[PDB]
Amino acid sequence: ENAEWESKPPPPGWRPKGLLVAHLHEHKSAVNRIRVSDEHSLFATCSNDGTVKIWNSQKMEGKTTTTRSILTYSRIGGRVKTLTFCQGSHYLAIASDNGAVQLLGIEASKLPKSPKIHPLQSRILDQKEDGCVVDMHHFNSGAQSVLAYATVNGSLVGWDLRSSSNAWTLKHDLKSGLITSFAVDIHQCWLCIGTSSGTMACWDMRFQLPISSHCHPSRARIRRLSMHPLYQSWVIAAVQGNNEVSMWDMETGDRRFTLWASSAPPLSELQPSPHSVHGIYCSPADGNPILLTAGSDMKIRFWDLAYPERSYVVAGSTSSPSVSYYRKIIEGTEVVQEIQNKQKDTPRRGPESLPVGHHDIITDVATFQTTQGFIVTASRDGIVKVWK
Amino acid sequence: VEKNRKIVAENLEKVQAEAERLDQEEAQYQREYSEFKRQQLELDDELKSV
Amino acid sequence: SLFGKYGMFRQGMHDLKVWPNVEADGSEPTKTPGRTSSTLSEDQMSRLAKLTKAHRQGHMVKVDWLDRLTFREIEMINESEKRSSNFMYLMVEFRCVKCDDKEYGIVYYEKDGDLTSFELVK
Amino acid sequence: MSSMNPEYDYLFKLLLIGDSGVGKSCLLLRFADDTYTESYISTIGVDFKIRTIELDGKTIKLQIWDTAGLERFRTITSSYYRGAHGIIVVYDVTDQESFNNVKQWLQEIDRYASENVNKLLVGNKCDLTTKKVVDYTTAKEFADSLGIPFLETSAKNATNVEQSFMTMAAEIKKRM
Amino acid sequence: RAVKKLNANILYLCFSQHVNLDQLQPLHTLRNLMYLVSPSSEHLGRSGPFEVRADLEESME
Amino acid sequence: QKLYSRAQRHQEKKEKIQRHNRKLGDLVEKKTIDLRSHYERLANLRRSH
Ligand SMILES: Nc1nc2c(ncn2[C@@H]2O[C@H](COP(=O)(O)OP(=O)(O)OP(=O)(O)O)[C@@H](O)[C@H]2O)c(=O)[nH]1
Repeated sequence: ENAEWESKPPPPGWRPKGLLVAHLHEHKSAVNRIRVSDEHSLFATCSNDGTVKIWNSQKMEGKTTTTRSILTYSRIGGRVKTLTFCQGSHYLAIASDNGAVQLLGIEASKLPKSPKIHPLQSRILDQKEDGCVVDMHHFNSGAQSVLAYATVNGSLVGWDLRSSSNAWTLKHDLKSGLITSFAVDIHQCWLCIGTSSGTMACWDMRFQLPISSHCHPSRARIRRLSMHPLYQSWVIAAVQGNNEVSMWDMETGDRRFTLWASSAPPLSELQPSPHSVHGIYCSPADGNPILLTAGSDMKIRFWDLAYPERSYVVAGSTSSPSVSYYRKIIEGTEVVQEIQNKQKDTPRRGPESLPVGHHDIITDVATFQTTQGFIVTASRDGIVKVWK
Repeated sequence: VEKNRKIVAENLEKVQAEAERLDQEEAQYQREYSEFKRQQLELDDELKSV
Repeated sequence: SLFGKYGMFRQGMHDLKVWPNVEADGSEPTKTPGRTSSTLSEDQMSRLAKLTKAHRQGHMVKVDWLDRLTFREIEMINESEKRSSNFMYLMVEFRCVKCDDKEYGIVYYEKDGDLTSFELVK
Repeated sequence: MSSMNPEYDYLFKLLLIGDSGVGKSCLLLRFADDTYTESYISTIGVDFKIRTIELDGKTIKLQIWDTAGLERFRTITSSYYRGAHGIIVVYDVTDQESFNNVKQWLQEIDRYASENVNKLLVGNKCDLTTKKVVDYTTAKEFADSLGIPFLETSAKNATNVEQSFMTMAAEIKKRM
Repeated sequence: RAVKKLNANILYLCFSQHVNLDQLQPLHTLRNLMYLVSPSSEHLGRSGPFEVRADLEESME
Repeated sequence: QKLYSRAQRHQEKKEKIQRHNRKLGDLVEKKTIDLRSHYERLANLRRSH
């Protein structure tokens, strides 16, 4: 009855203008994930450089002269691929490419002392038996605060951080592909695992059994999975190529809504476009779910599933020609296609305005809200930019 | 009849033992492939970045 | 066992695994246990059977779309297990006690259940 | 005034219950999917087929839940009856035990179901005339003693089955 | 505000070019620029990650 | 017989997948070296400007 998808929904009519607020280039390698704290006071980013950095979201509002990572954890070793905040902002989970998963506590020490991060619990996965963590999410069943993470050997294990025991254990069929991402239902009844072979496998968490396995017609890799904010049985999976973000109803397996932002013919299974969606954010808004997607095309696109005609590019290359979005039904899937409108001196104060967009693949997308709603995006070149 | 049944059962058991061994090897291949597949996905993202 | 792990007398319908070709054993611990505790190998059938019952009583969240698929999956598991594990299950039901429409649980308690240093007494 | 949908003017939750091996699954398959098989998979938990019908020009979406007939999937409480609009009690005309237990199911319905629930005794396996052991009058005295609708049906020799679901819908509509 | 912004911009540039933090003064506008555009700045022109020193961040506050 | 044919295809797939990773690793290293040169060129051109 109290279904909350987000602790802080975006302000009504929130349309990100793409104005760069803070340019953070502290990471030495590709940023793998972005997460926001439950209180929205902090957000964290992990990178291949082996460091996890926690940032004060309130400080990115421009009120502070210099915004740098509030805390730097580097004791995990290897390449830190993903991180997630745990309910109440008191715990931070991290994973490394060595197979080590450690939960570090971010102590909100009173000013002026800087918060200290210390490893509270540690788990070392056997590189031969479990492998490294591919994706990780945390959900609290009230009695047990369980961090669910997926390994290379197909083991999805939920470690209950309260009792240190495994709350539940699922074994994915590796024939369905390598686990690439997963989503857990807001109602905590079920979870869906996406794979590298394009298989979307549905798992019922109440019974802890795999119920159905479906494969994308193109077999393209699933990049990010999210539960649909409105449809209780729909999962939004961004697939490799054509910047396609498709929403599938797992009960029937039919693709209900699909975004086709590629130069290939819509729904084309042949020679896909090398742009792909990397980050997916779904907010119910207030009945018209909005999805912000950013990927290898270096563009952050806001697709409005209710009024596709109003979708627009938040941030991208300054010279990007104007694009229009049209709604069309193709092969039974409602597909909104991005059509590049063929663009057919003004005095410039100073040099040509520098491009504010990212210069490399945007690897992940997340949002945080302080006085205003902000979108934080990180790129594979190691630059994290916070946009309003 | 018993001798023939025993012979057929022995052949079925031998063929089944090979099937279980192949199934375990196939599972191991999927594990190793998963490690190579993670690397392939990592390299494709790395290559595009470079 | 007539008393549960928490001393509460068993209630409702309970399906007890019948060990073939052996008389019921009363020694403690029983050699022919009917309720395989969670400490031994978790029989996927036994765990799912407990879950199906927990669902029937309304102790599990009902998700209509998930139920049709999940229960269909349970049906496949139970059908597959019935073909390989030919074990029989005997159902026994214990009576329930009600007063003023409220159900009461019988808990094992002894009738008599309700100075280390002396100054003078050595 | 209230929000309503054109896909169904009314939605009736039906519910099939009855001992194991009576025919609860085959009734559902024969009504919803015009399907039959001799291959028996013992229903566990719940199943939820759909058929949409028009009756008296009003549109009724039937939602026709199966239920477990094995005891080992059954419990003293049962939440499945909750919110049910109709209940269908089934017995196998070749299985006297499955017939006798009909009173036990009516004990279940009266304890848990909606207070006005339309019952309907359906004598499945009515194709088994070679083995019928509960006969029309034998059931009709009982059914008429409760005033529950009654029919005899076969999902094998389908035709009786159709009238069983039509009857349930009719008796529901009379309440709705 | 304009001078503060300019000083912030100079400091930000100094950080981006890995200028020797011991030579940078948060209030010295042209002095920081002179070290930045100094021919002796070994890191001027690098393309890579950079960190903003907490002491320099705190000194601006 | 079907399992053997699958096993043969898997052996081919393992060597094939190993080669694809090796090619990408060398190509990435090479593009990293060219990138290092590009950064040096940019640095020198910037320093001149
Ligand atoms: N001859 C005949 N056999 C039937 C008929 N209906 C069902 N059966 C047989 O009985 C079997 C079980 O039907 P079900 O609907 O599953 O009976 P049930 O009460 O649901 O059994 P459970 O699902 O285990 O509860 C079918 O597979 C058929 O073998 C019928 O109308 N005529």
